[PDB]
Amino acid sequence: ANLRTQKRLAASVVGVGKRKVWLDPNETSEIAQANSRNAIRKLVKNGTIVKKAVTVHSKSRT
Amino acid sequence: LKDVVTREYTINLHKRLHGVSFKKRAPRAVKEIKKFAKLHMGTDDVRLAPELNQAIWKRGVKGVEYRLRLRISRKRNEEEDAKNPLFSYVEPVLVASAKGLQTVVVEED
Amino acid sequence: KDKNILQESVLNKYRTAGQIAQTALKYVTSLINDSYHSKTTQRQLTVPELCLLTDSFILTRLEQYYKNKVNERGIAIPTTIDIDQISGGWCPEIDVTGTLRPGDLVKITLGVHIDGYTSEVSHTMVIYPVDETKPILQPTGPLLGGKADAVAAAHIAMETVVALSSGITGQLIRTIVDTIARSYNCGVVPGSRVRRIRRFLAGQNEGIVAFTNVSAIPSDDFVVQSGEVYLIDLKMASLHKAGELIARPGAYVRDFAQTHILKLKTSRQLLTKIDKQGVYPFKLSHLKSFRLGMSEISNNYLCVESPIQIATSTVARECNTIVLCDSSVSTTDRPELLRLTGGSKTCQPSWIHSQHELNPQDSIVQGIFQLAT
Amino acid sequence: ARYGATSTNPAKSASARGSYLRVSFKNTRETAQAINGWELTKAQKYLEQVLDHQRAIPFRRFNSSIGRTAQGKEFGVTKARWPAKSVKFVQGLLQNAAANAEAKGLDATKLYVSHIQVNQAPKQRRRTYRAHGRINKYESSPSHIELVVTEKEEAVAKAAEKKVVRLTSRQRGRIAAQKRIAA
RNA sequence: CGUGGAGGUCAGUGACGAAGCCUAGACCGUAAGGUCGGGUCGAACGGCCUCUAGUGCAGAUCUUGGUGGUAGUAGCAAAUAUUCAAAUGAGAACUUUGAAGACUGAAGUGGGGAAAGGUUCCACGUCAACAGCAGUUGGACGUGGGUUAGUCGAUCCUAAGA
Repeated sequence: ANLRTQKRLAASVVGVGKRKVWLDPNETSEIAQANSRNAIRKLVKNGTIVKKAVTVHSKSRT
Repeated sequence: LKDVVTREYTINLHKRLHGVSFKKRAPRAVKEIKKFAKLHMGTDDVRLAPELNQAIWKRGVKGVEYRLRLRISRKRNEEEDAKNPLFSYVEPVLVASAKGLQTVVVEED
Repeated sequence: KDKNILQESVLNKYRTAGQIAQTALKYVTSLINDSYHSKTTQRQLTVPELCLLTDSFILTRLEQYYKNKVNERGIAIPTTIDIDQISGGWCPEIDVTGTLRPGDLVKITLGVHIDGYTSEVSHTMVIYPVDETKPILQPTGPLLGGKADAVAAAHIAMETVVALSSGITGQLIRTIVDTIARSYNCGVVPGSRVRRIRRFLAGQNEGIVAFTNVSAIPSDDFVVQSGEVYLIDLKMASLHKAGELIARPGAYVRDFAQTHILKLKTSRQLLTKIDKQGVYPFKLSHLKSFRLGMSEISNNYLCVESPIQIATSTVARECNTIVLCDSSVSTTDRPELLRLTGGSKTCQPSWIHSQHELNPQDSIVQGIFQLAT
Repeated sequence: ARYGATSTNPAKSASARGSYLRVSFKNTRETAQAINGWELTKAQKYLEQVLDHQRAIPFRRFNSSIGRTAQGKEFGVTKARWPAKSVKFVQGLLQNAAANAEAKGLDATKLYVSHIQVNQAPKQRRRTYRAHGRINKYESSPSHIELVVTEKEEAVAKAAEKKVVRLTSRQRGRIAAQKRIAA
């Protein structure tokens, strides 16, 4: 069930890295069947792949 | 019988440190949580939770502030098991400090 | 399970589908004529034109019934025209055609479905020249020889099967067919299967087999019960070991059971399109992109092919759909079968002349004559 | 093929191998020498005891740089170990063997294992990679473990012989002179 | 005296089992040895009288190949850290997915070229050897596909040089 390809393939879409994406262990019968970029960009507007909270750097102290 | 009784035991995962590296505290916890469950409930094969692991790894390896409040819920196990069906399930909750608390019997209400 | 296991409405749906199947098949038979004859009319008949016509006809008629009804109707099996040797499933793509030639033996097989209920029919006949040039030359003359022998044998088989209903075993049908076929000296094509139709399901595991010792063991004996539907198929050969010489499939069905994630976009799109279809069996003729898409799907087994098989010099077929049920009259309940196919299936017995006939006199044959009569 | 020394009737015996697996051959030898005396079911319940590490077979042969154990006052030698991974291979030889005697018409309740054989599995093209000149072979040795069950004691019958002894003429007259006094 | 080999002879022996190996089986001889039996094995064998000399064997740091004691041994310490859950499986501390806790802090294990290499990249499938523990993943193995150019290069020209 190696899905390192699908994650790396997401970096060749726009510019999203391989640690900002968010999948789901629930729908494991959908990701395994769709082992390509054919059903990735459509799994965003429906509510499947997000980013949410990300640790960043502020300059408010500056 | 299966009993199935939800209880809240007193156990802190921050002070129990003696001659153990601070990067290998987790293997000690394996022989601690399963031991704490065997001492009270009485089981070996204990399945935890994704949110359960976050309770230990709060803000660092020793992110545990003071005295926490864990809630072990003994349930039944099927799906053709090999060990005891009466496993343990710790339910982490929000708690600042445990003062004057020893145990809480949680029913169905 | 299925509540409302049987419904009056269900019966109606089959009957209506059957009526259309019957009409369409009659229409095609009328159309079938020699190429030269068709030329006089300023028309052309080939394996493709009839197929196209018949499929269109089924769509149109279905459209009339339950049209726009919260469901689906249409073509259960695409129209297929075999020829003398060719056993079945010949529905050519536009890209080799087959021109009808006087004296050819033709088998037309088609199916219609209303809301998933399927009515399938088949028929065999010989081709004759235009009436106008020939005036009742063909009616005066009968068909004789092997053609007559096979056709009669197939028909009789069909008649035997109709008789042979709840409380009977599939095996009895198989045995009878062998006896009847042998009477001419014909043989039923090995390992063919009849199905026990359900809604949205042409295939049915329960089946009656035409079978070598080998398939006898894998075949499953079964007893027919009330409220069961069958599509009895009878294929007979003057020669009965069919083979896939080399012909392009053309007929395919989607297999619900298997699922695969197909790599190509074209294939994915094809898969989606096919799912939309309504009947399991569609023809490719429904062109370009399809060829590519079919390849991947078939490989995966998403689609199941209906191959065309052949017997050179030497096949006749009759297929009808029957509904079996329990009727109660005179305080007695007995199974009775109703034949949906109708006129389409029928053939004129007078046309065929055969040297041989079933002969009840010998110990082997006796009883068949009575069964037929 | 054949087998080892036929101490009992081969017609009423079952066996099984376990080669090309993993665990070596002398490692399962020590537990094969201590099993010579058990009664079938004494080894089946022993399998679970190993995973929990409760009983260790006295590794009496292998002593050099072999650490002791607390489990030593069971038999004698305090140098013993636990055949952990061997358990999954021991059961391979067993269980199936009980089914082999089932077709023959026997029962696996009296046929205890006493004659167990173990050899040395073959080698392949294996070469080491050390300090150039210190390269000979990487080849080792898996296993060829096979155990043969044996029925219990059934009608021993020592059958004392007549014991022929060269008697003399002055001996037959001596014994006859004693039976006329005491007897 | 024994072994290998050639010629001649007892017009020998030979699936009623040759020759070779083992034999806590026996007889004869001071020493070199041979014959018989059993087991294994199933194809051409042995003695005497001659000839031929690359025939016999504890060591030349002898040559090549294979196998022990040591030994179920030493070693398995450059580089902060593992643990929990889910899917698959007979089998998981380590591959995949998600979350938490961290290392390296564009002078890094980044992202683009030349040289070497020419199917080690991508997809699918598999776990008998190798991959010095494990490892369903992989740079192991088998079955396929991709190679598209008026323009960034090269080819053309020149110094050194041949």
